[PDB]
Amino acid sequence: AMLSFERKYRVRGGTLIGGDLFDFWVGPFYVGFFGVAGFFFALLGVLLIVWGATIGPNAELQTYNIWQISIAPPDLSYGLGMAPMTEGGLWQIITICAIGAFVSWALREVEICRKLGIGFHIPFAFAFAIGAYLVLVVVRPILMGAWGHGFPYGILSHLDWVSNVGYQFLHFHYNPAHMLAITFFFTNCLALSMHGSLILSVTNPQKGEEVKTSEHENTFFRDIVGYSIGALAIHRLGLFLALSAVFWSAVCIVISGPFWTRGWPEWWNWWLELPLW
Amino acid sequence: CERPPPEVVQKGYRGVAMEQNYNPRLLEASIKANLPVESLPAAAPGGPSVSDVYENVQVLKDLSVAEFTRTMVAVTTWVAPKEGCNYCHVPGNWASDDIYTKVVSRRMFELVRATNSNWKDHVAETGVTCYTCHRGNPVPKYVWVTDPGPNQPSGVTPTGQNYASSTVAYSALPLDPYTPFLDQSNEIRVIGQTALPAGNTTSLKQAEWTYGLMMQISDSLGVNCTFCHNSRSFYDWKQSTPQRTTAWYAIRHVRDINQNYIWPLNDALPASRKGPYGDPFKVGCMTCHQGAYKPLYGAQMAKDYPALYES
Amino acid sequence: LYKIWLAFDPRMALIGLGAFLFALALFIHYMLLRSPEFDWLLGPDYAPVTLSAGMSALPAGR
Amino acid sequence: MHKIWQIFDPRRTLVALFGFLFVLGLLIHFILLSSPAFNWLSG
Amino acid sequence: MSPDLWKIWLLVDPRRILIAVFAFLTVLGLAIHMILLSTAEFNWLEDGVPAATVQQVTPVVPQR
Amino acid sequence: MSPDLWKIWLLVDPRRILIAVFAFLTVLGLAIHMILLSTAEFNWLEDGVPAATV
Amino acid sequence: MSAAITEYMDVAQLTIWAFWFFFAGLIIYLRREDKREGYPLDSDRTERSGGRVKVVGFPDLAEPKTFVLPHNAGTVMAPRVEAPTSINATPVAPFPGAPFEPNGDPMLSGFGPSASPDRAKHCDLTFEGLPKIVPLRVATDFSIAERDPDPRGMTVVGLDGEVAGTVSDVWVDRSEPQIRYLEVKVAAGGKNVLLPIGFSRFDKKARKVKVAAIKAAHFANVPTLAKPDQITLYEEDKVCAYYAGGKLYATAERAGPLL
Amino acid sequence: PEYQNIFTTVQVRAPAYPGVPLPKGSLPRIGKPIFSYWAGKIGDAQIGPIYLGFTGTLSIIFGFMAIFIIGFNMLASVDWNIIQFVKHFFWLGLEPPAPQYGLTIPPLSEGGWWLMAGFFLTMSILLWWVRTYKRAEALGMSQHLSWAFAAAIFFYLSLGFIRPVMMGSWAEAVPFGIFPHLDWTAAFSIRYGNLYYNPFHMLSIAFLYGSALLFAMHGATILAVSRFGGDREIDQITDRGTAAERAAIFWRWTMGFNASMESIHRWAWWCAVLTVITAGIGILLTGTVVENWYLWAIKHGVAPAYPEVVTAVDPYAT
Ligand code: BCL
Ligand code: BCL
Ligand code: BCL
Ligand SMILES: CC[C@H]1c2cc3[nH]c4c(c3C)C(=O)[C@H](C(=O)OC)c4c3nc(cc4[nH]c(cc(n2)[C@@H]1C)c(C(C)=O)c4C)[C@@H](C)[C@@H]3CCC(=O)OC/C=C(\C)CCC[C@H](C)CCC[C@H](C)CCCC(C)C
Ligand SMILES: CC[C@H]1c2cc3[nH]c4c(c3C)C(=O)[C@H](C(=O)OC)c4c3nc(cc4[nH]c(cc(n2)[C@@H]1C)c(C(C)=O)c4C)[C@@H](C)[C@@H]3CCC(=O)OC/C=C(\C)CCC[C@H](C)CCC[C@H](C)CCCC(C)C
Ligand SMILES: CC(C)=CCC/C(C)=C\CC/C(C)=C/CC/C(C)=C/CC/C(C)=C/CC/C(C)=C\CC/C(C)=C/CC/C(C)=C/CC1=C(C)C(=O)c2ccccc2C1=O
Ligand SMILES: COC(C)(C)C/C=C/C(C)=C/C=C/C(C)=C/C=C/C(C)=C/C=C\C=C(C)\C=C\C=C(C)\C=C\C=C(C)\C=C\CC(C)(C)OC
Ligand code: HEM
Ligand SMILES: CCCCCCCCCCCC[N+](C)(C)[O-]
Ligand SMILES: [Ca+2]
Ligand SMILES: [Ca+2]
Ligand SMILES: [Ca+2]
Ligand SMILES: [Fe+3]
Ligand SMILES: [Mg+2]
Repeated sequence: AMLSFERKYRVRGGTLIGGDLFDFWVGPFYVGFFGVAGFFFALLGVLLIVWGATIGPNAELQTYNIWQISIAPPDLSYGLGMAPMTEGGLWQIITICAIGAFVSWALREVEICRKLGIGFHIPFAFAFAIGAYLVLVVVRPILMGAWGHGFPYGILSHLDWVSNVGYQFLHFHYNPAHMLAITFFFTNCLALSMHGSLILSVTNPQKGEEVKTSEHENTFFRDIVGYSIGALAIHRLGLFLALSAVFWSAVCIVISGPFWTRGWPEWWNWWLELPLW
Repeated sequence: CERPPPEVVQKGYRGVAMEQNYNPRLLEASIKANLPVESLPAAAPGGPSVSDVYENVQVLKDLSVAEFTRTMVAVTTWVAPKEGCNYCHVPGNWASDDIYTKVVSRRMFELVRATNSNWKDHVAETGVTCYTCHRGNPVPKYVWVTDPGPNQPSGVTPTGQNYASSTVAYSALPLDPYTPFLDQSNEIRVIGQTALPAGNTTSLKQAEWTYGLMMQISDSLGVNCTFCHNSRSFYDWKQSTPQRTTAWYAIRHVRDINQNYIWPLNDALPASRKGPYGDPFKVGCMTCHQGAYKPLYGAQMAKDYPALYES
Repeated sequence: LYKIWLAFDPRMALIGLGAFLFALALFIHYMLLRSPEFDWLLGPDYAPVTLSAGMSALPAGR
Repeated sequence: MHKIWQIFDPRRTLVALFGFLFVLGLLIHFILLSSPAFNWLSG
Repeated sequence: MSPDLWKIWLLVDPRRILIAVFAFLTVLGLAIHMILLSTAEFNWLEDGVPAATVQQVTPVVPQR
Repeated sequence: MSPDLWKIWLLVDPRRILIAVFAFLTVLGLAIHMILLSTAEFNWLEDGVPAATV
Repeated sequence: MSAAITEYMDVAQLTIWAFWFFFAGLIIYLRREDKREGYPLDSDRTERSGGRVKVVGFPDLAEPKTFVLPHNAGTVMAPRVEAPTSINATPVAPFPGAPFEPNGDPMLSGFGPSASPDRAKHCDLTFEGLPKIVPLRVATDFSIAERDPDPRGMTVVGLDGEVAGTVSDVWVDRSEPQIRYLEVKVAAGGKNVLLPIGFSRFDKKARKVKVAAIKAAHFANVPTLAKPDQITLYEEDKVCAYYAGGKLYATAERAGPLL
Repeated sequence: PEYQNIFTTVQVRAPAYPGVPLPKGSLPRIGKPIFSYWAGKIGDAQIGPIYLGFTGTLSIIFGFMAIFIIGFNMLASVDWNIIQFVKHFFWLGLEPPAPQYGLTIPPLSEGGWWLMAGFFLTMSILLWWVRTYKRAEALGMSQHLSWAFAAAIFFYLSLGFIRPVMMGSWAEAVPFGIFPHLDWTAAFSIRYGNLYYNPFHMLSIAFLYGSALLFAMHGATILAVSRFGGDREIDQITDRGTAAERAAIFWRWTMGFNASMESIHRWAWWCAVLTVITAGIGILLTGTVVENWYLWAIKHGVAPAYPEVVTAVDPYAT
């Protein structure tokens, strides 16, 4: 179906590729050329994940427990070449399908943006999430010299990867880009709660009260912290905090291993060894 | 900042990320600083025995004079090459023990001989040599004493932590893990081995002490935590590496060295060999490994000197 | 072939081409630094360290 | 004196003064409790 | 080598160039001094010569 | 030594220069004292000289 | 009290399951709040049954909530019911999910990117009751910041670089002091039309406002306001939507595809 | 290219807004507002005025005492050397009491100062919470911010007060320091068997990730429709315009479902709040009802099993 105000917006055109061939809707979704490509990229990737679960690490360890399902990358001994399907090659195909699905999803958003005549901030913001994924499975493995540095595709097994990569630097909290990325993540969560609270508290005021104005919003945080960023700028700030967190997270993992091999606390020895002290 | 790619050694299962990363140029520099000494030519078999020629040989009495002379030449290179043969001897009287270096070095021979014969769970036929620690220096470069930590006001009890220290690889972890673990035998394990609480009262602060020790262990061997652990379960031996078993014996081996060999020599050593708390310079993991997963990157020097093995 | 400059902005074409060539040059130089055979920053008289008496640069792995 | 209240708001000053005194009172009791010689809640 | 090099000040602001030059030279001067102090060879304060007359009369902590 | 050097003050704000110069010289003065205090040879407070009271 | 509830169940397992029940209830609540706009859905399922089947999915709609607007501007119910509206377009193909081709001139069709709802025909009011979006000629105490170029007198150019007019005045938000619209005097008939700041690319060096949305000739058909010194919420949407249609309708190449 | 609405090209100056009038008997707002040009390029130019009532004043006094105690103990830990204070500042911290003291009050340098700093900081945070409650109440607004702040306070209390009391030891609490509290975070996970396997740690991350996801989605969405006045969210909520319709329609065409201009802020509010609610619960479960999270995951079939390519002989099993 479509929203009660949606029909006047369902217009032909705005496609990047395909023209009128794929320009249609399936239920609520707009498909387009990249919806078709993205769906079958996703379909093949999901089916190979299920097949990877079906064969498992081996026959005895095979499991359909969704927590324990894991499709692992190749051994580092394979370098940047292709691996046999049951020795990490399935991970390589799924990664390619994932990249195809994510880029198609981003490009489908571009076509939707063109149909609606709105800005391209949303596909641009999603590209940062894709870029972070690309750093994890493409850029860092290539810089490290092996596809085996990618994280395994498993709900809990990719947490074991994060844990062990973190302890490859003995104390990952001292990663300066990690500290900056966490600061943006925590600040974003704080800024999101503040923004959600302010909008809700103004449009849903006290019992027997009218909806507040923009003056109330500015006055409220000026009364608390002495500064109000503004109704428009809080969305810039929220976008900046969220994208900066992902950018610095991509930096933090790409410098871990490729551009730094010692323990992360040792990186701060440049500060400790300044001749000032 | 370093430049990629590092030399990576995979230890665990693929995707588990149990790997060792080595900067090839940093590794090259480390190896050049940890080169072994070429073994002396083999002594001539036969000849006079030490027992019926020398007067005050109490440890190496099972050798022949040819091998004994070769041993003294080697330990001179290993310990006191600049100071020469007179560093450990009274000039003109070889049998004299009236010099502290002679008394210490005799106990050092027992240390090496006990290590090469009774601690193969750790040194595994590679063995140790006087050069493994001393590296041509009378005082080994990497030794430790009980660290008081940074200076504190007279009425402030030291915490022993929250202070940037190279002993814990520049973290704020408790900066003196040597004393409770490598000299005393404090429990290193802190993690409970049941899903639900079952009486493990170990404090979170005690985990920071184990973490500090593990930072020093990993820095001493130039490895990361995954060299011996699967970080998803640090307690679990089934998911660990064989190097964790070796490191377990090394901890007991170092305690044996410090308690039974270094500590009884404290009275003989001068004041310059002691820390602020009066304890002598002691042996840590860094003393032999000196930043490498094996001392001298696995160079085999002890096997060429039969004087370094117990009879 | 002036037709190229009829359809492509000379300012944008040169900015793109200059950035591309500079990026390509940086990439190729790094590709040579990756290989120790062509790593000229090791010095003209570079000699790899000699491993003797059972030394191994790297710990055993998989 | 007395004119000090012509430059200091009595409303803001009393709250700041009483808050400081309460914090000071809490601080001193905490210090005495920390001191084994003056902790009055022991045997 | 350029007889009419003085025309550069018709394009780049003299005050901003002077501010940037003075700021950049100061940072460069600090950086070079810090770099030299970081090295053992060129640290003129800890190199020994002129035969430092300060004695470290205290039990040392060799690990730190 | 350029004789016509006073014209610099027609370009840079004299007040902003004085504030920056005083701020920099104070930071530079603090930095150099700190550098000396961090060395063993030039720490005039911990060098023992003269005598040894404590 | 112990950590173990049965041989297999423990407190941590019960707590996580307790969260899932709450989280499931929370999602139902949030989805119910989501469906206060644009519901019941418009579908061929409803059209073919003659309105007998309402498409709302799950969860169904919530009870109406009231927003009491300030300055007694009325009370608006969020899950309201709107009158049926006819689009100014025809389907390209008859199969469900097919798009529509706008009728007549696409810029003036009011369809697609140029489509817009009929908002309330009253100005947005400040906290004191004054109109919020007003030109600088009546917001006298408002002024351009000293370090920023004054938009008045700048030249407005269209997508193709052709001059469309000059900025006669600047419209600002009184509640939050920011520029909202540029009042452009069209140099074709001398009629002042509003240009939203979101469709304006300032060129400070040349004092030029670049409008990539529409051509210079399209400024003559920008929707106009009844009162020259205030704009209603209804007219704000009409002005912004007209420029938005240009992003897809101004040029033939903008409909795509690239290849 | 097209104006991306990231920076304000042309700023307009108006006389500084004093604020919505507060009810009778409220203190006047302090500070003469100023206008920062650079703050106006990204956001609103006006800085100030601020309301500093009785509760805010008390929070300030309690808060400064906590910060002063922390800083003094940091300076004491480097034996008053202010130069060494700056060098080690990130590594410096105020340690909680040693484990042998339990919940008793230890001497000053053995955790006594930590308890005072912990108490004074807690009081200032609670007083600041009352301040946020009263500012919303004084303006006739609802208490959503206070609820969200209370959720964050709940997690803060779980870290330093509730869990240490449950464990019967102040040594379980968080040190006051930059790197020391990171060491605590790492040691906490290590001590209790890989906090990755705490399901409420997993949920907390999902919501922390979701918060960045939602704000990126919502922030980009509002900037995308800001050309239709989408930033004026109150007007869009009360009188739905084309900005709110296009925003909702974009997400319906993208992922098959959408929120409203109002309910997206309910998704935003709950995602951020659940981050610290689940964080607090997961902390309270750790050490109290679960000793080892990895072994708990093994018990409940959550931890994956890997082929045994590497193993160690247990030296205790002899
Ligand atoms: C050695 C430790 C001794 C001890 C030795 C002392 C000494 C010495 C003193 C106290 C003082 C106090 N002790 Mg004692 N005290 C001990 C143990 C306790 C215990 C306990 C559970 O163990 C408690 C709850 C207290 C509580 C108190 C408070 C009643 C008082 C601090 C008030 C204050 O800070 O006002 C500051 C906070 C404010 C908000 C000030 C404003 C006051 C009100 C709001 C305004 C009233 C105006 C009015 C006209 C002025 C008179 C007020 C009078 C308090 C009646 N003590 C132990 C046994 N205690 C102090 C005292 O007597 O002060 C009166 C004091 O000098
Ligand atoms: C022992 C482990 C170490 C540690 C080791 C690591 C390692 C290793 C990593 C991090 C990374 C991160 N760490 Mg850390 N980290 C530690 C402790 C912490 C603590 C803490 C409280 O202690 C915090 C808050 C963090 C926080 C962070 C973030 C900065 C970052 C993760 C976010 C991210 O990368 O976004 C990026 C977001 C993505 C990659 C998501 C991609 C989305 C894609 C494009 C879309 C997928 C669509 C999907 C399939 C749809 C499904 C369909 C459904 C139906 C919906 N770490 C400890 C000390 N940390 C990671 C990082 O920085 O990566 C860049 C990383 O690799
Ligand atoms: C080796 C270590 C020596 C030492 C060797 C030196 C050397 C060498 C120098 C100093 C200098 C200084 N030392 Mg010392 N100093 C030592 C120990 C100390 C100790 C201490 C607690 O131990 C302190 C507090 C000081 C402090 C000082 C300051 C008085 C002075 C730094 C000036 C500055 O920062 O410029 C900040 C100033 C400004 C930003 C404004 C200055 C310009 C003003 C407006 C003009 C003033 C003109 C003139 C000075 C006034 C006099 C008028 C006359 C008639 C000309 N020293 C030890 C014993 N010290 C420096 C100095 O003498 O500077 C003057 C200097 O060159
Ligand atoms: C960059 C800032 C933050 C951000 C932004 C962001 N994300 C976005 C967007 C934006 C702006 C979208 O517009 C887009 C969207 O549609 O949102 C609803 C999206 C999106 N972000 C999503 C998830 C997501 N974002 C994350 C993070 C972030 N997204 C950042 C924190 C994470 C994290 C941290 O884990 C996740 C899981 C989706 C809901 C959606 C993109 C949907 C998509 O790409 O669909 C195509 C793919 C499928 C339909 C199925 C997957 C097909 C694959 C072949 C399967 C294999 C995947 C993987 C390789 C293995 C499994 C993973 C294991 C780790 C378990
Ligand atoms: C939804 C969960 C997220 C969240 C939410 C959240 N946080 C919040 C709120 C909310 C909803 C608030 O309303 C509240 C706030 O005010 O926000 C602006 C707050 C807040 N969250 C803050 C921080 C914060 N939030 C964090 C995290 C999070 N907050 C979560 C991610 C973190 C992290 C990740 O670590 C931090 C550090 C504060 C900015 C603020 C609460 C401030 C507070 O309680 O302050 C108390 C008072 C003091 C400490 C004053 C000390 C400083 C003074 C300058 C001292 C000197 C004064 C004077 C000069 C003394 C004079 C001498 C004396 C002797 C008198
Ligand atoms: C059971 C079964 C059939 C199994 C088979 C599975 C198989 C084989 C294949 C399936 C896999 C395949 C092929 C998938 C193909 C692609 C498909 C169908 C994708 C589905 C879409 C999808 C990924 C949905 C996920 C959405 C999720 C989980 C999270 C999104 C983030 C989130 C929490 C959003 C909720 C909040 C909302 C609605 C935000 C949007 C939103 C924002 C951000 C505003 O700012 C705004 C402003 C003003 C008005 C409205 C809005 C608004 O709606
Ligand atoms: C201007 O400032 C000056 C210069 C004067 C002083 C400067 C000081 C400085 C530089 C301070 C710097 C401080 C820093 C860097 C602090 C960092 C702090 C961090 C990172 C803290 C992080 C976490 C801490 C937590 C979570 C602590 C939680 C503690 C709690 C909740 C404690 C509660 C304790 C209570 C309620 C105590 C009860 C005591 C009982 C026994 C009742 O008391 C008797
Ligand atoms: C047989 C070979 C060895 C000989 C001959 C030898 C000799 C000596 C001598 C003479 C001293 C005293 C030096 C001095 O105080 O100036 C000494 C001290 C010491 N040796 Fe050895 N040693 C040997 C092997 C080892 C080994 C294998 C280790 C490491 C485990 C070791 C560690 C130490 C330490 C820690 C000290 C104390 C520091 C010091 O006093 O200088 N030695 N050794
Ligand atoms: C919010 C805290 C709820 C109460 C938690 C109390 C746990 C502390 C231990 C109480 C019992 C102590 N002991 C030794 C008698 O068992
Ligand atoms: Ca090292
Ligand atoms: Ca010198
Ligand atoms: Ca002196
Ligand atoms: Fe919003
Ligand atoms: Mg600590």
